Amino acid sequence: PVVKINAIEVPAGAGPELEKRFAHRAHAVENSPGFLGFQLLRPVKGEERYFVVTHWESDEAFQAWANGPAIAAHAGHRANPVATGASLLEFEVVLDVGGT
Amino acid sequence: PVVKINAIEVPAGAGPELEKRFAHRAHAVENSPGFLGFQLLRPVKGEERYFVVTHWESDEAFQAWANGPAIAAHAGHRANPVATGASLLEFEVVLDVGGTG
Ligand code: HEM
Ligand code: HEM
Ligand SMILES: [C-]#N
Ligand SMILES: [C-]#N
Repeated sequence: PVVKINAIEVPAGAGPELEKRFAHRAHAVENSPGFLGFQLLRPVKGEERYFVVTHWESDEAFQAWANGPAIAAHAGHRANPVATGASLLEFEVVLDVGGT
Repeated sequence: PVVKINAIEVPAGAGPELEKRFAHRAHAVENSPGFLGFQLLRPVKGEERYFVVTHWESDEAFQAWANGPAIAAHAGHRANPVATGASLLEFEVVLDVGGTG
């Protein structure tokens, strides 16, 4: 599996609004082939960006989503997005261990 | 829940050895109170650091682990650690949503 993190930059104090929008649009990625889920992570220390941690069965499944479905998923709402920037951080899962 | 990511810097070519050592000690933190699990993430694009993504029921549970058990968990092995640096990135989980798979 792979992990693709969108690290989002938002103005100071814009956090609550960003979170609000994600919550409202939490289910935009439903039904996507190869999608394993995502977390929205609020920064507390060591980072100032929100991490949108998305999980996929393969890089192929992610690239398929990015090439259309993601664009549709981000369309159709309130103008003026909150983010001032974003960086895509891409990983392969080496280990995945549960807490026993 | 909270997420604590240890972002590890390793020399070129040091990847496999780091991964090896994590695999060997993967189950040292397994029964820690409040520990929900972890992933070791190998960078492919946009980052050069390994991300060690650890999940905890609370900041309190993580802090208890760090103040002793974590030190114990990292002790007693190869006299030459691989990493050249590390930064702890700390988050609160706002949303956690499942998928198709
Ligand atoms: C994993 C790869 C992803 C990429 C590369 C990506 C891309 C982006 C980018 C560039 C932005 C800033 C510009 C904009 O707001 O349109 C953004 C914001 C946003 N994205 Fe994503 N996204 C990803 C995942 C997700 C997922 C999984 C969701 C929701 C389930 C999501 C929902 C949102 C929302 C709600 C915003 C803020 C929109 C606003 O401020 O009005 N994104 N995304
Ligand atoms: C937020 C959680 C964690 C923090 C702050 C942390 C701290 C550190 C630091 C500072 C290093 C670099 C110095 C060293 O090699 O000892 C390191 C490396 C390492 N950590 Fe962690 N750690 C965390 C989670 C974990 C977990 C969950 C595991 C295993 C299940 C783990 C296993 C290892 C291993 C195998 C190394 C490399 C040791 C070597 O190269 O010889 N760490 N950790
Ligand atoms: C979505 N970021
Ligand atoms: C462990 N980092």
